Amino acid sequence: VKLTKENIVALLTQGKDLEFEENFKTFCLENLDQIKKMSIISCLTFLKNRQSIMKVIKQSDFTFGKITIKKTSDRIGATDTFAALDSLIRVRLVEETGNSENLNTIKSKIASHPLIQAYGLPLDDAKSVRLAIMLGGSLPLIASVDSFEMISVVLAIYQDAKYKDLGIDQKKYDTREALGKVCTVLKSKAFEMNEDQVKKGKEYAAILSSSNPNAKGSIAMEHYSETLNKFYEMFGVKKQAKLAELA
Amino acid sequence: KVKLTKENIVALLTQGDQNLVAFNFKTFCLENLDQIKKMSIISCLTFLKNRQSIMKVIKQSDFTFGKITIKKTTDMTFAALDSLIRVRLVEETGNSENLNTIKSKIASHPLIQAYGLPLDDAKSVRLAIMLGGSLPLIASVDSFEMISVVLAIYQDAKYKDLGIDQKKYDTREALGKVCTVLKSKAFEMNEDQVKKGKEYAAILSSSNPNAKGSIAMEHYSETLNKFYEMFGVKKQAKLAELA
Amino acid sequence: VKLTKENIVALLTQGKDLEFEEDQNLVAFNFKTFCLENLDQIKKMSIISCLTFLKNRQSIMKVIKQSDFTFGKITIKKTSDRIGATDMTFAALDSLIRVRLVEETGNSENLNTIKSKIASHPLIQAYGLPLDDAKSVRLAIMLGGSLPLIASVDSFEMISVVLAIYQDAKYKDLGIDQKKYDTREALGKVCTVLKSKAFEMNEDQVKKGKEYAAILSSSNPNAKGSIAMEHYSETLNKFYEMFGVK
Repeated sequence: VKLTKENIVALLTQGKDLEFEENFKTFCLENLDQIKKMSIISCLTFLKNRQSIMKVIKQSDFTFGKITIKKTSDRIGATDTFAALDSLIRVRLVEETGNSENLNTIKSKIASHPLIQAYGLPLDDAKSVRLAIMLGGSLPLIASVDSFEMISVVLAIYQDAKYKDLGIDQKKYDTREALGKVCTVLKSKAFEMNEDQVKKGKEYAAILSSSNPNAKGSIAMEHYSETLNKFYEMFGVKKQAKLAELA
Repeated sequence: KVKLTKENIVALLTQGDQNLVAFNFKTFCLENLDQIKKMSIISCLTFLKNRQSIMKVIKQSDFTFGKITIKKTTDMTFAALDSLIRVRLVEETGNSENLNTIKSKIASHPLIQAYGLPLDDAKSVRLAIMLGGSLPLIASVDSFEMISVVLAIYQDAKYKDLGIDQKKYDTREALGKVCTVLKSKAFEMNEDQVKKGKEYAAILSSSNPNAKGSIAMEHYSETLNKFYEMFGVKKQAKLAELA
Repeated sequence: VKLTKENIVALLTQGKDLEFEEDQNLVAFNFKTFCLENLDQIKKMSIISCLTFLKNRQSIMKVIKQSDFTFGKITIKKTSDRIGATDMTFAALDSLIRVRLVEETGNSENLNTIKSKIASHPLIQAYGLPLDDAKSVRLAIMLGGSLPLIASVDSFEMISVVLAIYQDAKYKDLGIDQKKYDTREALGKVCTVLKSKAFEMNEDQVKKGKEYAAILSSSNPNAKGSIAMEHYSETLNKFYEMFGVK
């Protein structure tokens, strides 16, 4: 039986039994080469200013070239998100890291990026710069492009594992949900994490562990520290005295 | 509504029902129970299975079937119809062949799979009928107080294992409503009622809820755990002292 | 190169290197600025409007899913009908309201009009807050507000951080759920906003803070409600035990 307006009336007023009836890799391979017309510095300008660029794009229907992104973020399809354009640039920026001249340009320009400093990410090798490009991106979209699986999950795991030091508001961004949506993507394209795939992942994870996040909250608390406890004391909570070095 | 007469209301010093709905859902039942006892068991299950798809079809047009007419686009009429369909279905779990066909049909339902609810005896199939239901309205019906409050507690306990998003469904708010409804009836949680709920609660604990999200978060378990180790996330802790 | 909209066509199209300028990092947030631009626009409507706005803020949080909502000039877009740009969804407007309400407590006409009306707020009763002086009434306006946003505004630093310390110290006696409001996170946020403006807690600012803190310790938080939950609470928790809670 078809799910129709005048069939719901039948289901509720009769005695007879009724039942009823029930991308990015494709978007990449087709728009991947329009992004290549941009400059590599222009790309990092986009990443650096993604928030303030998304500001002016989502006020009218924005057409650049022949490619159009509507005034709304209407239900995402196969010719329209704003985030699909962001993940495209990151993909193209990751490709340019095997280009030794451009790897030097990204490694130099992205050190002044905000997330790269906030994460305290050490930019040295080619793999660390890719991580810089991946920061603040839509990990489920990026993970659906080939070889972009391991970098997206290791970053998802890391974002979840140190989200307090990274200023990640779990109401604005559920990290475990994001990690979950990436594992669905990896399993959706039938991706096996063999030893060769796990080794590359361990490389990406070695760089993120060696990071020294500079954030942010628990550090600013300490500054104001010796007088915050003057108010904790007033409220019946005795904060521990913080230890001396050893030494 | 309207949007512009809510600023009138706040410019007016005025603010924007729970104790009544038990009494007003009892009215709804009395007038419409006959019409719902007239549809088939298979139809009643198809409503439950398809509830939201059914909801979006009606929603933007006025919809009349027999006596009831559900207005357009909070209206708690579709919730009352949904609840009374559930209440009829639960009452049919006394007839052993009705229970059979319900058990064999509701096992194909998503939420039953999602909750991982094991379905065997009649008490378990009733809770299968309850899943996803507007718990306050059903609590107002006699003999349903224990089953609605205990499920509301299970939905608050394992709220993440059941994929419940608190932005959409506040679990403790729901349980507070269910308790307010029960108190409105002066219902007593005597020891007999507590045990009736205990058998219910025992069945709910044997459930194996996967999140129909990505079980794949465990399909990649061993390796996902590998990376968690490196960042400082792992196994359990102490106490050594107590042995 | 300056951020227009066509310079973003030019950024996405023409292959020359481009970088942006005005607001040298194309500014992000600053509720302190948003405050300073909309204060007089909010002052041009009644105190009773803003107070009732605050009392019904839970009801209005449900409204912004039905439709948009405009207060003075300030429209909050519907939840997923449009995007999360500088909206900000409620938290900016809500906190802006309280700034205005605190901003009108210097004069005694409106000071005691607030006390008369905010004394009925269930949150003020939930905390068990006295209302004997003007600073207490200021704490009343702040209860349940976005403290990090309000702290950026000049001289709300002490009342924001003291209240944030209070909420974390006695979060169980306020019935605060850490799973939906990380009390320690919010305190860390307020200190973050405070340090970014290099604000100093001198002996004058700390003496102000202990006055607010004096008002707060002599409060009697009743973290219950209603009878229904409390009445069945004894039997209820024995079910919670079966699922393994606590």
